[PDB]
Amino acid sequence: IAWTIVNSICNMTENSKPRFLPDLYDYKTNKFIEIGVTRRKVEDYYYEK
Amino acid sequence: SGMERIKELMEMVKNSRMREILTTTSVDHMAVIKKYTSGRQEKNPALRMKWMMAMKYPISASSRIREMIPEKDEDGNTLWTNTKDAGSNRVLVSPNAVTWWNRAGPVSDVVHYPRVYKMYFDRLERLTHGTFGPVKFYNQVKVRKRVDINPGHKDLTSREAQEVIMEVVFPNEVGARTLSSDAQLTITKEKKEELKNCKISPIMVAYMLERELVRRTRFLPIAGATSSTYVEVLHLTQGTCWEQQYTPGGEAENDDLDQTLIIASRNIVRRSIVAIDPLASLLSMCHTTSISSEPLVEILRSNPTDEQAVNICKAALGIRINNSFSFGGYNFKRVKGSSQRTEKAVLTGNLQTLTMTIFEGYEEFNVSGKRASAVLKKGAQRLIQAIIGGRTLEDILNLMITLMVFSQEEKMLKAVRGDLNFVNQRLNPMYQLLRHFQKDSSTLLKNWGTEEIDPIMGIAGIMPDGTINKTQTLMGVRLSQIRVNIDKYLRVRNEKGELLISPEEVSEAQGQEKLPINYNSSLMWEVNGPESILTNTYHWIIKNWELLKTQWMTDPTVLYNRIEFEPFQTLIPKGNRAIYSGFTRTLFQQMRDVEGTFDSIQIIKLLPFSAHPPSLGRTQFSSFTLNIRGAPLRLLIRGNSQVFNYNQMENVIIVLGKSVGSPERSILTESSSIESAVLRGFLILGKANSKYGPVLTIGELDKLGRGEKANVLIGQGDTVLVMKRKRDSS
Amino acid sequence: MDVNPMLIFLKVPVQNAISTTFPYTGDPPYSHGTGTGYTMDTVIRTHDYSSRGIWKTNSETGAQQLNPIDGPLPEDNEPSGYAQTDCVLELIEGLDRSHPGLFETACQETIDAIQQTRVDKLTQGRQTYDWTLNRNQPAATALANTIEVFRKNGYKLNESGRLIDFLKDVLLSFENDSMEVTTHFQKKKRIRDNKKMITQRTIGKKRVKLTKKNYLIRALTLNTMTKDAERGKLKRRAIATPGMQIRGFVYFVELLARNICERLEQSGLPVGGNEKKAKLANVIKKMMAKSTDEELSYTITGDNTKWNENQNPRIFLAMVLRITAGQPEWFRDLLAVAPIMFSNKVARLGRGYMFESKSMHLRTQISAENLSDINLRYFNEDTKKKIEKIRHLMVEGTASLSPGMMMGMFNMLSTVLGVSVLNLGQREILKRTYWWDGLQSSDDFALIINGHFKEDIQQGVNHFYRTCKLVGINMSQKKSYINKTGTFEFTSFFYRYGFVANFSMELPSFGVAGNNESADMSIGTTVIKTNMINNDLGPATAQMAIQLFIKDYRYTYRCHRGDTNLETRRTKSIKRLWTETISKAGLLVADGGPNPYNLRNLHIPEVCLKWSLMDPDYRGRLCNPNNPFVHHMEVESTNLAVVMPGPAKSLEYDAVATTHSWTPKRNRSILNTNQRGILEDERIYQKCCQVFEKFFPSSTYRRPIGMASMLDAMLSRARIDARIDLESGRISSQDFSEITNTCKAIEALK
RNA sequence: AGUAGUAACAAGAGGG
RNA sequence: UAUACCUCUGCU
Ligand SMILES: [Zn+2]
Repeated sequence: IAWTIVNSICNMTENSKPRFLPDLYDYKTNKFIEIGVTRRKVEDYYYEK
Repeated sequence: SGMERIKELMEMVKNSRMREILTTTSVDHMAVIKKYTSGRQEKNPALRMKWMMAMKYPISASSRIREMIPEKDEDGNTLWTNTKDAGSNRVLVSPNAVTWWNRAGPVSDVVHYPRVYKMYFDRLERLTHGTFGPVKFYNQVKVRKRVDINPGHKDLTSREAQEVIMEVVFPNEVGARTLSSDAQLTITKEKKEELKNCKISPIMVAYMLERELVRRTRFLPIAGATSSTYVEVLHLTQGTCWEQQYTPGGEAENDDLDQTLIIASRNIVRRSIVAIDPLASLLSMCHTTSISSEPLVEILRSNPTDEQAVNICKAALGIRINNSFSFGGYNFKRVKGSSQRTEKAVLTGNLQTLTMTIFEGYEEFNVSGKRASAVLKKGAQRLIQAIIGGRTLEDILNLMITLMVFSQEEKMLKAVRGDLNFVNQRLNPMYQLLRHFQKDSSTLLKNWGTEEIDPIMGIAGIMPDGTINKTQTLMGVRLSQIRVNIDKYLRVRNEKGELLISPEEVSEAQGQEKLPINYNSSLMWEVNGPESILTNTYHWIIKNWELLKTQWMTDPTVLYNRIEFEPFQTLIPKGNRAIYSGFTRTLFQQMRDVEGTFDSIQIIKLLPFSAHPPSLGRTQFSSFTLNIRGAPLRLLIRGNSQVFNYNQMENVIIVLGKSVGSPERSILTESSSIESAVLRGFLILGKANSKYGPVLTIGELDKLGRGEKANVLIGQGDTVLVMKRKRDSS
Repeated sequence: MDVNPMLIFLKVPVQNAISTTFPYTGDPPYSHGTGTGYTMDTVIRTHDYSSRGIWKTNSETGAQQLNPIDGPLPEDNEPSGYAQTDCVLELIEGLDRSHPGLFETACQETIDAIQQTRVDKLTQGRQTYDWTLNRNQPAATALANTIEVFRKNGYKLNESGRLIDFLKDVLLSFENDSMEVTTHFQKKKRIRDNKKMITQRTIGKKRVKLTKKNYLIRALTLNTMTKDAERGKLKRRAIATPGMQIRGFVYFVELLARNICERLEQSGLPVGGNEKKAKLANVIKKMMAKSTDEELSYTITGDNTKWNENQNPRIFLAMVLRITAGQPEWFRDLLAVAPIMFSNKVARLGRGYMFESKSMHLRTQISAENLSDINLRYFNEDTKKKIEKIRHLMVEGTASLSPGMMMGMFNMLSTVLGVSVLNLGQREILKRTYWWDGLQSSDDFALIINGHFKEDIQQGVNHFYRTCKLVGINMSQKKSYINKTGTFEFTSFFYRYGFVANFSMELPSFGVAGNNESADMSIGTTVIKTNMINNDLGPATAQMAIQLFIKDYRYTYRCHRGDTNLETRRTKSIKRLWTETISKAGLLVADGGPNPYNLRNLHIPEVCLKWSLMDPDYRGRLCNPNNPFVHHMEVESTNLAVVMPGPAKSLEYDAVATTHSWTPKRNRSILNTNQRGILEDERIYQKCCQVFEKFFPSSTYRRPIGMASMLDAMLSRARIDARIDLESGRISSQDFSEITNTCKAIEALK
């Protein structure tokens, strides 16, 4: 069901499809979001993903 | 809109039964409850249909049939009833309802259905545009082989084809995976465009694509052409005793045409060698032969296949041999040897398995490119020697790197570090290793290895670092600053007079043709292949037996040298032909000299082996070997075998399972205890009598003196008494 | 002159006129009544072949289980099942030596299957014994019933969807000592009608708990019945049907044995007819090439007598464990389940018997369960004696059957035992004057023995024969025979220096298949086509087979040509179609059109063949996608029929979906029985699946995967599709609110 | 009676 | 008990 929600968006608005599962998607900017918050500060998990 | 679907779901959820099933049963569990049924699979559908077609209302149909067609037609036939079909909301219906629909029902647009059912309509397109030749009658030998049954398949895996189908008909419900290959993307664009705005069940479109795209095979008995479009029409083109010549519509693929051209040329060269004037015979066959109805000579003028037999045919007609190619921007030109192909997977230094079309055998190239040239000597995964020269050291070294990769050594494969990925047209795997080593070759040269050489004036070595050394060099590398002619016996040579191509060194691997070959030649038999040669040759001897038997008695040297035995000789090993002829002729003259002993079957059996200049050797033979479709078969000298079987019950000689004709009924009542024409300089007398000593093998027969009798293991578990005759035969 | 057809054999060889010995144009034998007489025979015969073995009462079932293996070595040629564990393992090891990495790969391929295989896979299959109802039901129905009763009790690991979890639930369900089941029963109510009160039969359901034995017996029970329509045999025999518990374990064990047999040249299974013949041709080629000119060659045309009755479940446990050596213990113990259940299997004894009183003129039915508590004055002498022997094995209405097997239980692993005996005959193992090779599929085998002299063959036969006896395989001395290599027989293929045709084998397939008008036309023409290719059906006879098929098809479906003077229910409506149609040649045969088929046509479907010649309106009606006659099934079951030759494989056919692709009416006898309610369950299940497909079109092609609800999935799709329809497409703002309020309303009703 | 052939059919179940 | 009817089923 998660990928059906992703693909339904990309069909009408001709955009890229990600490899792994996103968590959110903004309809104004047309950008996917991938959450990954943790006990580390910022740079150790930002540049890894 | 999607308004009525959610409205009905609300109406279903209002029902307390349906809301329970919809909530309790999961998506994975829905596949089980979908197939939940009282209905058995019918054991005897043929009986039930005959039972049910006598009934008024045997067909079940959707309840909405009551709103579409009338209850009664113009002749008062009841078309539908209100009786629900056991276990559904469908209603029981007359066959007259189906007829009423087909004559007076709602019309719909179905003009693009031939694109949905393309696999089916392609069969009619090939048949409609097909061309029939004549029907020849003969014993059709059929090899049981795995072959394609789905012509025009765009070759993908089941999972790859599943992704393509999903993209075309269910675009919104494609999973995590995406279209990987450029084949998958281009097929999807074509399918999306062809099938757009076509009112038909998506279930049926998914089904027809699954059948069309994916390759399917079956074990079938095939005579002749094995390619998909000929396999499609086996029922039409072959029977037990006939071949209906037929070319399907559309053009043959180059793969099938190159494979069958090689087989045609090989068969033409193998035939010509054993004739008196090979080049005239080869030329005679080349102008008469056709492949897929296209003449062989215009194929040889346009087709660039590089193969020893094809090149002998090209050389005999004065056509340029495709002697050259390019790789890394250098023109390779073969001056000696030959290329033999073998696709295999090998591990690199990064443990990456990759399928390489590796070349084998000893070859020699004169290589030349931009500002540098070389003389390469190569073997199977071996750089034997490379003498390189050029305007600059970099130009020499750049050519050197190209040759080292072109050699396909295990040195250079193991010296690769990392994964190989280049481009969005992706190149073949030879260029993946080249472009890797063109960028960085630090490990290549370290792992290649050095060798010591003698200081020759003009030659110098190239070290791993890049220095020029005089007495040291990389393994094989040295640095230093085409018409053809073909003789009567098909030997291809150069201006200097050195051997380029030999008929003896043509590959003996037959293989079954992909497209039909017709040699319209008196030098060849009616049907292609080696089983045909056996059957037609033995059929011919029986048919003309009365003429050839008296010709056997009076003047045997003209019988032995008959041109009809020449095809048979291709099946005998080259080396064996002479000694086999020596053995056969000695055995035949024994039958003439030892009066009384005459066996018509034994003459007929061995007669084709005579057709060669005989050797003076004294070896014994319990069988003659015959090469039939790769495997060796052994025709036994005494009695029946797979290759030759005289059946007394039928009064028929069976050659490889097929009756070859009845010999005269005289030969049933034709025998004598003494059997000549089995062992050279000996005579089989009768049963094994133990008075004359213990059993000797056929190799041990040299011990026995002149006129001495002994027991021998002759063949097929029989032990037999044999005497050495005193005076030997001509 | 007295005519005698068999005198043709004086001139024509037997193999060349073998069709004259196949009487396959007549109706084959059928059993009338029950197969209780045969099931008892099989059970009694099976135990007699193992009689010198060891009896032990089972801890769990209390059933009397005969163990013949590692027992006294046989002292006669009678059928024996005294297999020796050590001798079986030597042969299976000998197979491992000869094919290094075969057992490794076969196991690894089976492990990959076990991880990926869903519970769905058990819906695909023939009739299965339902322990829930003590009767046979379709595979999917028996699965759903077994899952439902499992879910009502404490067993929901299969919730995940993977099959191995369902298999755990089956092993965990033996621990329950109060397994609840809902049996159905009839009640006689009365209701008023305007002004007389009429009796009303209704069906209620009663919850019954089972004993720990009761459930255990039922899970190990395999149903029995007589095999009908079987050729070449005077007497009927019993066939068996596995239960839902053992089924899933059997799937994976046969899947291993399949992967083993797939890479064994000596196995006839699982390949088709032509490939079977190619395999026999290869071994003859291989035996002649390896031999010398001094040597002999004989071929046994081979039948194994009492094949299933003498193959033992304990021996299959030895094979499965040896084949899986060095693999993870979870995988070894999973595949070991099916042999264990087969070793502790019990057999249902069928319907029972019917009695008859001539003077009183009455008949009556006693159940097979009554065979314990019943007087023997009723039965005849042979039947009595069998009941007396069966009582010693009887356990809760079902006879125990530890040793042996029965037809329909188990498939390919038995061939691997036979193949290991064939593999023993390599020259490098035997190292003596004789040696052998061959092919085998089940009881049928073709053994080729080479040696230096005729007595070497006799020693080789005896060595093969006795080695087969050491693993409970009994070669028939009466049905098998031997001759010099050149002719033989194998599964009714006849070799005479090459395979000859056996057309008469295929005569039952020439006729109207009885699926529907569309499918049968495609099936009929393809049968003619394939027989021209595979069984030497000549061109003139093939033309006549088209001519006779059209006749049979025209009469069966009452769809004679539109210009005929016949009178049926269909002639008038077809006549109206005939007259209005401009291009008559375009009409299908089912619509009173002409036969387009000759030899060259047979591979082209009829609609496809007539397309260009059709009237546009007729073509538009014929292939109308919104027509009420077609049942829009899944892609996996599109253009499939069922056919018997083996067990019963599916037949795929090439056909364009039209109004002629209809389905005949269902059987309605369930309406009178206590299982009447199953029809409404089915009606409700289909309506739920029909609505799901409107939200998930893909479900008809590829089966969907999720542990979430059907409703919650449909709800999720209703919101997101309506989002995209408004955010970029053709839908109003008021419609988006109307859909999302309905989704809120549906969520409010749980 | 007749079908049939190792056991059945020669209607079964219900309106009780 | 009988004789008329009526309903369901024809692979379940
Ligand atoms: Zn007719």
